[PDB]
Amino acid sequence: TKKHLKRLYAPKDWMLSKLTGVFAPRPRAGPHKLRECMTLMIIIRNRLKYALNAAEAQMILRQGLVCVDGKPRKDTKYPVGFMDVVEIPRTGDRFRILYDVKGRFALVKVGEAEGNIKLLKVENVYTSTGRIPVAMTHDGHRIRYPDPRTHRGDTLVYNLKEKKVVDLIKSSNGKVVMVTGGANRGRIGEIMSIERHPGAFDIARLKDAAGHEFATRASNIFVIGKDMQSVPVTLPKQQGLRINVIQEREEKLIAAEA
Amino acid sequence: GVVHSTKMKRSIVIRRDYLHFIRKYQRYQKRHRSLTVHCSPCFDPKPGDEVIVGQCRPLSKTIRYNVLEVV
Amino acid sequence: GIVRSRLHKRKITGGKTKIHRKRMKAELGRLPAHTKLGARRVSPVRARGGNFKLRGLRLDTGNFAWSTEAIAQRARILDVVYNATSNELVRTKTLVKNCIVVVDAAPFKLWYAKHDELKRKWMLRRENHKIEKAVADQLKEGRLLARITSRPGQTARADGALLEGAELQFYLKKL
RNA sequence: GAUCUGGUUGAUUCUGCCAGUAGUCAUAUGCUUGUUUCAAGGACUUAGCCAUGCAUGCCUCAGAAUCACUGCAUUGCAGGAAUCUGCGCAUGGCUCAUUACAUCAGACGUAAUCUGCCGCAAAAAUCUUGCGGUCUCCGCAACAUUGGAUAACUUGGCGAAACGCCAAGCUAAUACAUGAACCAACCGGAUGUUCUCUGUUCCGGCGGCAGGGCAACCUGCUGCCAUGGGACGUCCAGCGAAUGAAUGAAAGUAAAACCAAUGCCUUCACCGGCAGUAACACUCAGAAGUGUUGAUUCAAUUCAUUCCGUGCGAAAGCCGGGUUUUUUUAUCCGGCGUCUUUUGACGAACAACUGCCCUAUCAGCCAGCGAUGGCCGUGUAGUGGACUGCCAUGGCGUUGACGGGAGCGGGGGAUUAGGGUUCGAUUCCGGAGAGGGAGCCUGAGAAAUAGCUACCACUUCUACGGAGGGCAGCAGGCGCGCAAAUUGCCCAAUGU
RNA sequence: CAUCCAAAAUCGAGUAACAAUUGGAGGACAAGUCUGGUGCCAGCACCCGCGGUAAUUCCAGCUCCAAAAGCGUAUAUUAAUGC
RNA sequence: CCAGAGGGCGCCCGUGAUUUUUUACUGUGACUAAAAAAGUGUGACCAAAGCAGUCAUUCGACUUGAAUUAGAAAGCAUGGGAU
Repeated sequence: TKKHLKRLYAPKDWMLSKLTGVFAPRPRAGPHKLRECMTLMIIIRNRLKYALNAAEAQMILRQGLVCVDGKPRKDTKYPVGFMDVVEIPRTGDRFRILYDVKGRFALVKVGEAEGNIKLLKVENVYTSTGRIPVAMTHDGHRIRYPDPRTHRGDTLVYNLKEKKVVDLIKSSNGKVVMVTGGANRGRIGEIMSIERHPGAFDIARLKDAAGHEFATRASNIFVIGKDMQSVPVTLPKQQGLRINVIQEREEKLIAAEA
Repeated sequence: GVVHSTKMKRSIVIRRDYLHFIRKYQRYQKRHRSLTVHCSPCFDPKPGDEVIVGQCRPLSKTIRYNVLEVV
Repeated sequence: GIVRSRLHKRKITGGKTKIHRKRMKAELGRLPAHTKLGARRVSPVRARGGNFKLRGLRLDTGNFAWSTEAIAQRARILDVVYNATSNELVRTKTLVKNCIVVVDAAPFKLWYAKHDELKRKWMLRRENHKIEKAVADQLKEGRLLARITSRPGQTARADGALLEGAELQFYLKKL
């Protein structure tokens, strides 16, 4: 049992300093893990800057003014992972968090339609009392599951005010993917060949726009859509392309003139 | 690994051999380990035969593997 | 302080290990339950999940099952006869899993009657069936040899099965 | 910045040590000092001994208010102490004494397991209450007017002291103990000497009677059944748990006749042939013929037996808001809270593929008292010589066992052309410990010491009858040593 | 710490007494063939060595050299070490 | 809703080697917390540091920035065919 987290045992992706206290908030058990997530008070304070310090944060949160997934959240700390939607009425802002190139969390801004749309992977599929089929994901169960039954590793489309499930998408060649984990995340690609190694980690081989193809595992893959015109959701300014270190550097120089 | 001794009842004894590297000298060195594994009465492999085995939950004090396949 | 570890034991090399630690509640034995014949007594304890278990003491009553007829019905354990762990356990009339004991027989005898409109069923069921001669002699006489297949120190009940040809001859020849 | 110099002779060329020289968050010790930024600091010897003070508590619109308590109002409203209740104190801090298939790091596993708070998702069991009569048991209704206790407080007190204690009298609940019909479904079992479609149906069976009846059987008489389905009645059925059966797809030849059925054509026909053809006795003409994994004695399903406190309430709960017109509705709407089941991640426990100082003036080490393995058990959350009984004779080692010495492990630091040598008590990560040993309670989690019990060592108060203590938490002492700070200020920041 | 000594309106260096030290000067190793005192004594010296009346080394003056708000001394360890 | 007939591909299973073959090595990828180290950018008045911050005469714009690498042995995938 551990109730304390510290600044040097916390991820780099939150971008907290070495200095300025020796403690960081430990998010609770929730829809997502401790080693990837962004906790509430970290978002509000250190990003959107509607809080300057700890007291400020809870003086927002505890009044029910912040809502991930349509449910108001009183708690100071509570994790928010990949592919969630944060809606704070008072401003008129809406976020859909995501990863972006350089492996680091990013924030999109979305309108009406996509403030009710989400996506969910499938981790496992199992059977419960009365022969009722069940799925399990990151965030939550939810029950049965047609849209038409099928299989693990596939990706659904979930609506949050009520279920209207548009279809789903599967893991098959020529489709499109965004990545998590593995120091390869914040990219986007196609799906070429998937190697299967029994009893052992399963290795995928991918591609992306204008070549520079690559590879990862298969539990770091999260499907997005059939094609890159077929996407249900919006994406950052970068389209999941890494470009070379030298290219980047050079460009930053040339444009700095102002 | 290979086989070293057929003794006991259903419990055979494996030897392994493999190398090691010391960075300073830049030369290699030989070492062995040994393991005490389970052998089904289905097989009856002889000393010096190769074998392939598998991981398992503890079946005895030392014994943590069980034979799959003989060569 | 009863412990379950390899710490107090020797190495494979005949050496002896040195500790640097006390002992935990993670490792934990508790003293054996010895479950005899007599009126039901129970001695509930608590485990490491907050889940009780029921240490049984003295069980005279049972539940026993045919294979092949796919039923189970009650009965009363009468005497203990054979145990293969020790002859100690026999003489004390204690009960452990895979112990061989004796039962009332009555509910089985009863039920096998039934193996109006009913009058047709008693033909159809009795067709395509025989009962062992091994089993027969016993069942008639009013006592049977049965085997408890439950662990009756950690559930506080005895349940069992019943012995047909193969198993049965292996036991009888001991006696 | 891949470098050198002085000293053996009367003088010379070598070999080889001694001495010089530069760093070191690497410590001490003298001399010396004007500004400013930054920062380690009783670890080395003693994990030795400690005076005093502080170091963990928590209330909102939302669990219990008759302070003999306060304000305002004059029979109400708002504050409301310390008490019951719920949650937490197993985290954080501090210290390296023990400790080499030990710990630990990299990479893996749990299909061998437990898991409070948190996320998401479920839930169709139960003869209860009021009225009237009474025969114990009924008739008549329907939104459950449940039950018994205990603190604070008062009354007597006891004691030298004590985070010591007693008798009596009062009253609460989201404490504790009970208990909910119809409303309210789908699906399956076992059955009646129930009656009615019926046997179209005999050869056998079940019998039912008399004569001989020893009820062996022979004879005569007689009823029903020998493919079936419709209605009516009775007992059982939920979640979770135990035991025994069954299910948990298949994937290696090709055309006719035989009888038992039985379907469809077809005919006046229950006449004699195969064109059509998911399944199947109506009501439901598709209301699962199809779980995941590399792998399952797993998930889940069906049937038979069972469950007794050691499991299962709609808290018999709380608060708002709109209404309504009487403030004051079974009027609607919302926010909280909790029992049970299921599985994620916050964790815990267990297992080991590879690797690491010195020593042979340590060469044999392991079974009476488990050493290696086997079989049935026992125990535990679970796997296992973890342990009992019984049976075998194995296991390890000169590619350094066993024993001893030094030592908490790692990320890393110093020095450096390169190869290396050396250090790591100490900010982060893992482990262990709280004077020395052991044992235990509570709890989801502890062998917890600002928890308990006992002994040993040390020690305090006493009216001698007894009652206590544990700084390797922060300050501050004492002792020790070559050597290390204030008996400050504050929750503003960073967290719990 | 930073800013300022009036925006109408607010101080102050001359021996700049508001005054740097700690180890050295035969060799190794940058720097005195200077002047007194001592006379194998007292002491210095990591090493080689100096001192017996002209002591380049001791004890002190004066001058000079190295580093500088720092500079010596011991102990341990690394480099120097292809010891 | 162009039929019959062999072809060809993608999943799944079963049967077949006279003995099927493998590692060290090396190329390219998988996997792997910070602090520290290496390194890109930036006039904290330089600096040791730190991840900041710079413009705009306006109720904000940079769709701000916080790159990138290293990490013995062992483990994992896929190429090479010399020793």
